[PDB]
Amino acid sequence: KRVLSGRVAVVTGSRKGIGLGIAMRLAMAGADVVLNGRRQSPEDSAIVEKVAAYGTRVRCFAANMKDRAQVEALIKFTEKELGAVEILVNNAGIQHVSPVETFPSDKWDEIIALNLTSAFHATQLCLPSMRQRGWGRIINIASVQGLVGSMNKSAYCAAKHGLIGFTKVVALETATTGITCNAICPGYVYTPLVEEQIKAVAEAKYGGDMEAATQAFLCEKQPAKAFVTVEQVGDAAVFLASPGADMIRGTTITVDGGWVAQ
Amino acid sequence: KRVLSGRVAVVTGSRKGIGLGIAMRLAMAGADVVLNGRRQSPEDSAIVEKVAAYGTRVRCFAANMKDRAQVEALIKFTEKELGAVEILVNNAGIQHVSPVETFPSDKWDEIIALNLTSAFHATQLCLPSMRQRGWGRIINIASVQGLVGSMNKSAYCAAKHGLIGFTKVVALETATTGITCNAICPGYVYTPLVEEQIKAVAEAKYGGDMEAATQAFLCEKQPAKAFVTVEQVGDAAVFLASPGADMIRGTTITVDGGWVAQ
Amino acid sequence: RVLSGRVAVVTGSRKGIGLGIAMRLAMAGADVVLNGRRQSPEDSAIVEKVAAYGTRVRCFAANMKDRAQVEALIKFTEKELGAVEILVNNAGIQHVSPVETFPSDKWDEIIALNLTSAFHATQLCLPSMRQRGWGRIINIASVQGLVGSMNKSAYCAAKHGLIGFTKVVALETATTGITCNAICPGYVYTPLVEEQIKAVAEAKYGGDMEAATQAFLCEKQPAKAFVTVEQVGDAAVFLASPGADMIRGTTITVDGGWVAQ
Amino acid sequence: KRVLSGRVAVVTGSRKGIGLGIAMRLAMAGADVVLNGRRQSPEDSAIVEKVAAYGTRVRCFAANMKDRAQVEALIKFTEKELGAVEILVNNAGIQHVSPVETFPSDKWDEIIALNLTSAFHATQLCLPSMRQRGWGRIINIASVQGLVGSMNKSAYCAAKHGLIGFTKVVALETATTGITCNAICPGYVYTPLVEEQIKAVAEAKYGGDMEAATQAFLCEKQPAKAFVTVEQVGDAAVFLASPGADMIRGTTITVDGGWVAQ
Ligand SMILES: NC(=O)C1=CN([C@@H]2O[C@H](COP(=O)(O)OP(=O)(O)OC[C@H]3O[C@@H](n4cnc5c(N)ncnc54)[C@H](OP(=O)(O)O)[C@@H]3O)[C@@H](O)[C@H]2O)C=CC1
Ligand SMILES: NC(=O)C1=CN([C@@H]2O[C@H](COP(=O)(O)OP(=O)(O)OC[C@H]3O[C@@H](n4cnc5c(N)ncnc54)[C@H](OP(=O)(O)O)[C@@H]3O)[C@@H](O)[C@H]2O)C=CC1
Ligand SMILES: NC(=O)C1=CN([C@@H]2O[C@H](COP(=O)(O)OP(=O)(O)OC[C@H]3O[C@@H](n4cnc5c(N)ncnc54)[C@H](OP(=O)(O)O)[C@@H]3O)[C@@H](O)[C@H]2O)C=CC1
Ligand SMILES: NC(=O)C1=CN([C@@H]2O[C@H](COP(=O)(O)OP(=O)(O)OC[C@H]3O[C@@H](n4cnc5c(N)ncnc54)[C@H](OP(=O)(O)O)[C@@H]3O)[C@@H](O)[C@H]2O)C=CC1
Repeated sequence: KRVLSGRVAVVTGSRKGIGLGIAMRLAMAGADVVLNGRRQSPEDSAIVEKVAAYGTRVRCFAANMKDRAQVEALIKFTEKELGAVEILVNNAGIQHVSPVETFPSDKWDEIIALNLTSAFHATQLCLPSMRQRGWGRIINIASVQGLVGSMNKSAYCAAKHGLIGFTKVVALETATTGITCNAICPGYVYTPLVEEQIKAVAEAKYGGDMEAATQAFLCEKQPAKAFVTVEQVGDAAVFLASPGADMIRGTTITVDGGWVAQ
Repeated sequence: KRVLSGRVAVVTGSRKGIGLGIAMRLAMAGADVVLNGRRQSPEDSAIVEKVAAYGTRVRCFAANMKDRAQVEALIKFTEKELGAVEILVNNAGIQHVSPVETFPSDKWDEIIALNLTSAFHATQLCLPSMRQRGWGRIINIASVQGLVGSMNKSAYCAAKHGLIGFTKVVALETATTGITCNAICPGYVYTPLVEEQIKAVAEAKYGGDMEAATQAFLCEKQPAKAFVTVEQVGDAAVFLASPGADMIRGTTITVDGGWVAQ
Repeated sequence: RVLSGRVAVVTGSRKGIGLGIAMRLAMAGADVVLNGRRQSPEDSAIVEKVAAYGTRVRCFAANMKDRAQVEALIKFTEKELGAVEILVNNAGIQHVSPVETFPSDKWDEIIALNLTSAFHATQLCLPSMRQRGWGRIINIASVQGLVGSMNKSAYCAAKHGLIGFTKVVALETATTGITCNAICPGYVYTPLVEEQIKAVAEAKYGGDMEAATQAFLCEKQPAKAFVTVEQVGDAAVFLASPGADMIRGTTITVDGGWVAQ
Repeated sequence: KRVLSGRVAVVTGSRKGIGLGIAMRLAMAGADVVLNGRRQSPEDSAIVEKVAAYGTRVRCFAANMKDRAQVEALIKFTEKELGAVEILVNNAGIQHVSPVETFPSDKWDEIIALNLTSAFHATQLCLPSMRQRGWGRIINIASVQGLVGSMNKSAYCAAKHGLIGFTKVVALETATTGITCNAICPGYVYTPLVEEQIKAVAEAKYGGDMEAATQAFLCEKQPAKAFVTVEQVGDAAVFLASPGADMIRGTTITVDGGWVAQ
């Protein structure tokens, strides 16, 4: 047996990036895991089998988290295939870089919908079963951008700040139960979400030099002058899901190479 | 004669409650002021005359801040009547008290729309002029609930946390200019928004005794065991609009009787 | 003039931020006692400059690291002007060093002045404020009390501690007419900062103070401009005013955006 | 075999309370551990046996952490007996409850000396070896009282806030190395430090009723209405010491039953 053996986890947006790192670490720690993205992909079999390599039950369910009916379908699918959702990781999220004056109205709305409101919908749908069973984990993937601001990220900083506020309330409403709710706040992790920003910097300011752009990007914000890894974010999710975190409630686990310390 | 003399200010949701207090204190400090609520009222002329007793130019314009077109209409009306909007106070806000599990989906969306997204829309519309003119104040009325959580207020805490995150980004994007953006975080103020909550507490737990319910309501959260006043919130807005706050950027002015200190 | 008649003491206030605060308090109508370690031939001129605003101004020499001298400053104020109603704990020092080589004596001195002396002064002033039903304790912290910076371990510790102390004092007085709050400035161009820029200029920029000043400022302060002593003074006046009767245990951060990012 | 196998840890003030829970959890995770208190005790051998139950090397060294020369002796003793100090846990701490007006000067000084300055001394003495070896963990046991204030605990809140500020600086000065520095912020844990406080309020206010005193003590501050355990604080220290925390730098891990979330 392992520390999360028998626990059923759902990780939204988890076929790539940080979500896949979290799903891998939870499965390595013994949890059954449901993967998720917007639409079925040819890679689903290979990604399921990668996560299943550690001897737990793994599934994959395509669902757009901005649609509350599809969030519900994801949860019901998990209940049918594996059992009650015990660990919910709200991870799916998007970014759009723009000054406030020209920030597209629909991009603002989309970031709020996915990065904040979808976590509320999923949490609302999962809490009754967790309360009935006397146990739960809700793990929200926020950001350093939920604790401080950065230029040209108004919608994202707003949504991530909001997600941290939501985390606090859910934790307080469950504080006398076996359900906890907490947020992980990563600094920069080298995923496509960050790669696309570095590419824009490279083209705009460094003649296409990705190495120069990466160092500048990273060093503007992250004192460690290194990226956080998806595995490290997964390790924080395992820690929050473990029994040693039974009394960690409504807080942020910041994994950011020193960004918020300065 | 007075520190804000000749400044043109728009205060959203300002015919009653905190917004009216803010409009009054800004006018007292010399600002011309545009009042605002969702729909025209028979009291509009009386409320305008009350604010106009401070000897500045006062107007009133009905505009539902959840409708971006009406936000634009409010700004355009102010520009036509008084001149460019120099001080923008994003104050209009709503509350709904409910546990997360039963929180109505459309009330969540409404709180996010007004308490967060409306402030983004108004700020977006006002910033280009402020940059051209070399001066501006964006003052966001957040809450202690933007810095900590409280039970049964998930949507509101999320929106107010988000508003504070938005404040930081706007301030950073304008940091080298004469435009500042900051948030005021009141604790409990005795307005209808709070009176309705106390009424519910009185009915549920105190047999209708509003005095007992008020003391319990206050002393749960607010160490001063007294309410903040609308005038005190207005005085914080006057401070933020004044030359002494030229280098106050991206921060919170918390007026809460000690709530966040503990 | 919103502070008419109030007696204020500003520690370390013959230059820098403290002088800016004393000036603004006097402009707002307060009587003011200036302070520094040792008597200065410039004392008379500095008092006259603050007295230009028509209030009662005194100067008393007292090393704030010596509790007995802190007491002498409070007693002097009580006999000369009356009860201390506004206490501004401003005197402070800096020492820049990596942790490994931080001198033990400098660590102790920074804690003693930047944190413990504020406790001593507050303890001595609170009984009178409680008796009279009114008081303002204003602690000059820093952005370094909310975030860390390299080579400033003792100072960040002391300033963090001063903010913690502020919260407790405010909570213990929350149902009274006494408030306690902290002001957190970012960089202000005083000798405390100029000495650091000089060291940077010599180390990295061949002595060029204009280049060094920009590099120093822009490392931390998004406004790319200094906060001014007048602005810090304006924050003190705001906290001392009736609009701030319910501002308790908080930080007023005047920092050009430093803590926002 | 285990995650901290081969690492040499020193935990100050570790023969009872949270320090012992941390020492136990570090040894369970494979670390060799040096225990410490002010003076030799007849109980020392039994405490060593408790920690040595997990099959690692254990030592005990009496040293008053307020005396820099004894701090140095503890480090040199560890270097002689087990090897280079790789994990430093600054845990020893004291409390004194008093209003500010009557807070004894000597007590204030003692709390600052132990709860803040001792950690600086120990960190200063351990950092050179850690830098030479390219690895280290400095784990500072702060408190919720380092993030918010509580009545009658002025010295302690000041020292704990200061410890968190110190943590940030050390982390920033080491951010590009394999050395991290972080703080753990427990809420209430039922150690002798808290039990003595509850006994005192029980006699002074609750007629000797320890159940009533405990209910009031906890429920004033801690939404979970339950104590954090020494084992949970130990688990957080193990997490910070593990490779998954290589990029956790200058932050707080708050284990508090929701105290700071509200
Ligand atoms: N990378 C970083 O530096 C940091 C990232 N974060 C946060 O971590 C989380 C993951 O980010 P990262 O892995 O970097 O981003 P990626 O863009 O690399 O991966 C995004 C993931 O979200 C999924 N997704 C996007 N939209 C939806 C949707 N509407 N419904 C369901 N799934 C969706 C994608 O699935 P598919 O494309 O298959 O539909 C994909 O799995 C985000 O919340 C981000 O804010 C936080 C801090 C730093
Ligand atoms: N009261 C408190 O204790 C605290 C309040 N706050 C904040 O202060 C702000 C004001 O709160 P308070 O005065 O207490 O609330 P009130 O309910 O007392 O007044 C609400 C105001 O908002 C206006 N309003 C509501 N919806 C809209 C809309 N869609 N478009 C335009 N105006 C609108 C109302 O105008 P009309 O009805 O005329 O259309 C009214 O003027 C809010 O942002 C709230 O979150 C923050 C902290 C504490
Ligand atoms: N400058 C900045 O960028 C910032 C400064 N601060 C804080 O503002 C406060 C003032 O700093 P600043 O004005 O910049 O520093 P300065 O060095 O310019 O002035 C320091 C003042 O403290 C007085 N002083 C020093 N030691 C003692 C003592 N032992 N007893 C009494 N008075 C003493 C000096 O008086 P004399 O020499 O006449 O005895 C002098 O008036 C400090 O607490 C500092 O930490 C906070 C944030 C930013
Ligand atoms: N209990 C709680 O609720 C919380 C505690 N904390 C912190 O956790 C840490 C431990 O607290 P707790 O375990 O509760 O306190 P305890 O009083 O139960 O244990 C205190 C420990 O510190 C040691 N100690 C005291 N003074 C010295 C000294 N001068 N030199 C060396 N060792 C010393 C004692 O050793 P001996 O007596 O054997 O010399 C004892 O082992 C402290 O830093 C405290 O602030 C933080 C948050 C909450």
